[PDB]
Amino acid sequence: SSHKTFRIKRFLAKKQKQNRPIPQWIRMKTGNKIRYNSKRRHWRRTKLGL
Amino acid sequence: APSRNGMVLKPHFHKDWQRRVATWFNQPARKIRRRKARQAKARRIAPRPASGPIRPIVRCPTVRYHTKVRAGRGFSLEELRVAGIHKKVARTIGISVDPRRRNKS
Amino acid sequence: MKFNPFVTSDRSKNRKRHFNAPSHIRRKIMSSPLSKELRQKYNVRSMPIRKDDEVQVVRGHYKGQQIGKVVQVYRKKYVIYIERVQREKANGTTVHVGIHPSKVVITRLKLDKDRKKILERKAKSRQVGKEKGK
Amino acid sequence: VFIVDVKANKHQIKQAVKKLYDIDVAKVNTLIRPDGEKKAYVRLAPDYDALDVANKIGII
Amino acid sequence: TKGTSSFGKRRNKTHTLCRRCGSKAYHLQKSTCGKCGYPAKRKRKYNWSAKAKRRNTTGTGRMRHLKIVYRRFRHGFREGTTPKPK
Amino acid sequence: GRKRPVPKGATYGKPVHHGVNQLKFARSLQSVAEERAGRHCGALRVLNSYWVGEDSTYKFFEVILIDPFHKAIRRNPDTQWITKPVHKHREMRGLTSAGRKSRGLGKGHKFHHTIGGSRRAAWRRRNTLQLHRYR
Amino acid sequence: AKIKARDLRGKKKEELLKQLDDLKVELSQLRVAKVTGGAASKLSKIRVVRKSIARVLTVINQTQKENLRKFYKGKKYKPLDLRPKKTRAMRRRLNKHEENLKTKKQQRKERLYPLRKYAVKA
Amino acid sequence: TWRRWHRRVNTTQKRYAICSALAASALPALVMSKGHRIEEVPELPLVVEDKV
RNA sequence: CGCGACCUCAGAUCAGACGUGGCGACCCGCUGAAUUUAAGCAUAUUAGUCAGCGGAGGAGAAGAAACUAACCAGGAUUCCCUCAGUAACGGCGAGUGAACAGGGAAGAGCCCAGCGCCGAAUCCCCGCCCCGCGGCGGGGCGCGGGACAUGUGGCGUACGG
RNA sequence: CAUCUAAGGCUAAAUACCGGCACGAGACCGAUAGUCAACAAGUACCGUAAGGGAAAGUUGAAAAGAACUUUGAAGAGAGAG
RNA sequence: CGCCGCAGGUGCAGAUCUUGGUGGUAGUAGCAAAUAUUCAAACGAGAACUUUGAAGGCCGAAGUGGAGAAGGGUUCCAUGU
RNA sequence: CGACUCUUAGCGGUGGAUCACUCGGCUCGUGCGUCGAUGAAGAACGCAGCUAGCUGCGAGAAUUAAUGUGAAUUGCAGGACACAUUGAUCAUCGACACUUCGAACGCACUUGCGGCCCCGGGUUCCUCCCGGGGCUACGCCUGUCUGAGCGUCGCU
Ligand SMILES: [Mg+2]
Ligand SMILES: [Mg+2]
Ligand SMILES: [Mg+2]
Ligand SMILES: [Mg+2]
Ligand SMILES: [Mg+2]
Ligand SMILES: [Mg+2]
Ligand SMILES: [Mg+2]
Ligand SMILES: [Mg+2]
Ligand SMILES: [Mg+2]
Ligand SMILES: [Mg+2]
Ligand SMILES: [Mg+2]
Ligand SMILES: [Mg+2]
Ligand SMILES: [Mg+2]
Ligand SMILES: [Mg+2]
Ligand SMILES: [Mg+2]
Ligand SMILES: [Mg+2]
Ligand SMILES: [Mg+2]
Ligand SMILES: [Mg+2]
Ligand SMILES: [Mg+2]
Ligand SMILES: [Mg+2]
Ligand SMILES: [Mg+2]
Ligand SMILES: [Mg+2]
Ligand SMILES: [Mg+2]
Ligand SMILES: [Mg+2]
Ligand SMILES: [Mg+2]
Ligand SMILES: [Mg+2]
Ligand SMILES: [Mg+2]
Ligand SMILES: [Mg+2]
Ligand SMILES: [Mg+2]
Ligand SMILES: [Mg+2]
Ligand SMILES: [Mg+2]
Ligand SMILES: [Mg+2]
Ligand SMILES: [Mg+2]
Ligand SMILES: [Mg+2]
Ligand SMILES: [Zn+2]
Repeated sequence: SSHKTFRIKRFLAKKQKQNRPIPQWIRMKTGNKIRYNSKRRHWRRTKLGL
Repeated sequence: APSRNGMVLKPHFHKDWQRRVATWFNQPARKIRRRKARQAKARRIAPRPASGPIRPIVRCPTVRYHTKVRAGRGFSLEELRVAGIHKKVARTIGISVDPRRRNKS
Repeated sequence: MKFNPFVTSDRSKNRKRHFNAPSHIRRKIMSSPLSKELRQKYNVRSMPIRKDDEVQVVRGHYKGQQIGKVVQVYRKKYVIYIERVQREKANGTTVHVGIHPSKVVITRLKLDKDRKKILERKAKSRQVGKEKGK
Repeated sequence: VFIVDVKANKHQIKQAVKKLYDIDVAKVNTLIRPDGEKKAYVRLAPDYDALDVANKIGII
Repeated sequence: TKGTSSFGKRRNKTHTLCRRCGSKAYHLQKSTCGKCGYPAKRKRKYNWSAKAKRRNTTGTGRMRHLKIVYRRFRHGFREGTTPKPK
Repeated sequence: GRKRPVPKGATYGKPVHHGVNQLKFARSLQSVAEERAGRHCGALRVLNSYWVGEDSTYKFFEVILIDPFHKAIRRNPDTQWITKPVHKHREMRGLTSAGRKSRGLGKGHKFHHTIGGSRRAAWRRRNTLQLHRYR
Repeated sequence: AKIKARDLRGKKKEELLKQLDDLKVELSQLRVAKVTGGAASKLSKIRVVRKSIARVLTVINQTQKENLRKFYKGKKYKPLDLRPKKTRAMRRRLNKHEENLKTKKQQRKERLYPLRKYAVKA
Repeated sequence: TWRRWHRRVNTTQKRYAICSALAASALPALVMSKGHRIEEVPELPLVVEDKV
């Protein structure tokens, strides 16, 4: 909703920042073992906890 | 169901004994710890006897064992009195004292 | 064999410690034997590797008496890079070949304040050991 | 336009801007961006000039 | 209708985020967390749920103070002293 | 006595456990009073208590409490033991004179339930199957 | 070019604070450079300036704390943060004096009947 | 874990086994059967002085 | 009909401390089932067990006899072997079920109240000065306050004093 | 006749330990096994919630990870290395 | 790995068995609720579905219009693939 | 003649069994056996030049200091660093510091609102505003001060 609390907004801010792809140069690190971002969240696919 | 001859047995395993089972795998480690503590205490008290204070000569109580003699808890107050030892000095010089034992013979 | 009850011989534990070793002991792990002349000049046998000392590779594809100066001690990969021990890649340019320091012998030591002190301690300990043995 | 700390109110923003850049400000409007940072728009005094103040700051 | 049609009415959150324990179990209408029981002083904890006990036991988080206490135990909780200066 | 707290007096089970009234709490009222005094004044240590009066519905006990952190207690031996950490909230664990009576602790043929320290200690020791290494 | 806590300690609080303020100004301009494109050198100097600020602050705080400890040396009451922080359980213990002192009856017992060192002939 | 890993053997049987093993080591057929390369050993119950 | 003493109470963001909550494998105090077995089932059994609550420590509890015995007597507690699947309990059915003595591990004993005697000898706190800081200690001084004769400390506890 | 002296209190050692810290070992298991978890696992995800809860190891000694030419818009090929 | 002994979580076609993979069915069912599209052009490698314009139609103000609450949480807006 | 189908082989796909490997477990044993109002466990939010997770850390924020070691870290950049007019890195960690909830502590929170006492600025010290700092929870002990009682008295 438009009417939201400061704590709810802070939580959504963290989620928005957390939902982004991995940096390109990470793959070049020694012993990376990480393919892509497994924790990617789509708003219409998976609904948030709150 | 019983089958042919055999003892009528009453196993006491109706009471979830699996949660309380004492395994003795630490028995040799316990023996070594006891031995090490023994050696450490004996080392600590260098000239004194390692085993402990002298215990009295005591006859066994019941009719099954009264022919036999073992060691008692400590020397009686009367024994100390007639031996000429103060009851507060006997323990320091290394004599076990059993105040609650009275002599009958 | 080994008698210390506090020192493990487990293969898995040893491999875990080796691959998770901190850098300051990765340096000790990445130690190389000295040349015969250095092992005679100083009464020490091996020496941990350094940025600017000159070695020669004794095993693998790049054996030879050529004296090459180290240019990189890549401790995370447990390798070092040597001047002319290199290999040309497809696009035209060239890179260095990772070489475990145990596969080289140090021929000249990058001396400074610290290396001489380390040599002194090692030689003193060796003298102490041999004089106890005699 | 500045990105200020999320806990600083408008009075603190006005004082901090005035002392940091030795300028005079008219008012401060404050909004928290969706990503969480607080963004403050600071109107300068008419006798002052945002363009050359931004020049001397180095954001131009 | 008990099926899909009734599912269109659910738009009022019953539970919400609890300030303690960070779980979406704080019953709004009852003012009590369903996981920790927040207004109550003691943590809501039960022996019939060992999995849930281990989900939040000590060490499942950060242990910011305990991981320094453990380190200090090996040297005996020394204070007011410093290593010998060079 | 202690009436069993069940709604409408229903204990769903075998008729042996159908009792609601005529049930007796296993700890005496004196130990209950000591427990309540200690629980309220948790900063203090319960020492003992004594009966002072009773009517049909109430019983009155006066309870002795010790401040473990007063200097008159800490600097005086023969009372330094009550200040040890293991001696806190003793009444909740039944270490007082009143709380000890309900445990059945003592010497004699009458006290074969508490050999080992407590009823649960004896029960554990008796019901644990000692599986040696060599059988 | 760097700043070292080793030689930062001989200074007075006033020039220490001035140095900290200069470092803060440098850091703020570095942040401006970061958000306005800047360059790699200016980007990398941010970490160095931040550690410099941390070193100056650490020296300031340590100097103040040891001065406060000196002031409260010998006083009966000290601030809690100046009191030892051993462990809550360990701070409630009885000190050495009151764990060592004994009753007059105990002292008389030990004076009269000490533990003798003895041995037994074979 | 309560599987009775340990077995107790009669002391007389244990000493019997020790006696049998000691006797068996004194037969060149048996020791060579173990493959112990006793070909130029001067005497099978090999005894040396205490200097060793 | 005001002023004092005592008693019993109240307040204080008073001076200085203490408790709370966590872990909970082990331990202590409670509360406490049913599934199950009895070829059904209600006593019984599962079981003083699971679940529930409270309180600790590196161990906890116990512990120096209102004991065991009946002997030519033993002698705090706790733990191991054995007694012993026994004595006993039990729709005397299913099932349940210890203790003493013996051998070991370890071994350590004690303190108050009271009865009395000693000019309250007793204790806390606050100041000043000195020696120490390391878990705040000591020494000295205070016609400094307070606790306390509704009883502090010393001797002294069933082993007599 | 024997035995002890209740209704007050303290006390180490032998004893326990599936939680914690740090270690050693194994006739155990070898990635559908062994802890649910060898891996960004109490993770992803599911339920309003109490709670439920996965799958998922291996290039090569070295990236030396395919330069360059060539068709297609690219995927993707064909040479070459 | 053979031989002598030792110890097993030791032998699979079934368990509407568990986990994983794969077939026939099968290029099959089906992509049929609420009237409807057409012409030219632009970009583009590629146009029945994009965009522009010209037509023809629908919602017909209790709308297929304009705004909000709750809920969603960046879906908003540019640019590129 | 072929198409289709069946069987067998060669090869190529799909699939990830088997075999080998193992910074993982499980079991046993040992030594310690340590949380918290001086603010714990837990949570939330943040901190990297380029960093989303895992890890680390708390506005001094992938860490400060100190001590040991002694030339790196590394995916790229950048940049110190005579390594003795003192030092990269890592480790140890005793000094310093440690945001917001949380027993959680001014009141209350799916919001927010106060009170007292100092300091600084507009004021030009007086009391309004802004900023900073310190207090403001409950129970309980000992003492202190202020007290209440046609409670028991004494003098008047
Ligand atoms: Mg998107
Ligand atoms: Mg038979
Ligand atoms: Mg002995
Ligand atoms: Mg606004
Ligand atoms: Mg006395
Ligand atoms: Mg106060
Ligand atoms: Mg039945
Ligand atoms: Mg049946
Ligand atoms: Mg039935
Ligand atoms: Mg029944
Ligand atoms: Mg339970
Ligand atoms: Mg508690
Ligand atoms: Mg105890
Ligand atoms: Mg006791
Ligand atoms: Mg029973
Ligand atoms: Mg007296
Ligand atoms: Mg007695
Ligand atoms: Mg496999
Ligand atoms: Mg698995
Ligand atoms: Mg395509
Ligand atoms: Mg099988
Ligand atoms: Mg099969
Ligand atoms: Mg099979
Ligand atoms: Mg079959
Ligand atoms: Mg069809
Ligand atoms: Mg169709
Ligand atoms: Mg029309
Ligand atoms: Mg129409
Ligand atoms: Mg609309
Ligand atoms: Mg859009
Ligand atoms: Mg194939
Ligand atoms: Mg440093
Ligand atoms: Mg509101
Ligand atoms: Mg009156
Ligand atoms: Zn909660």
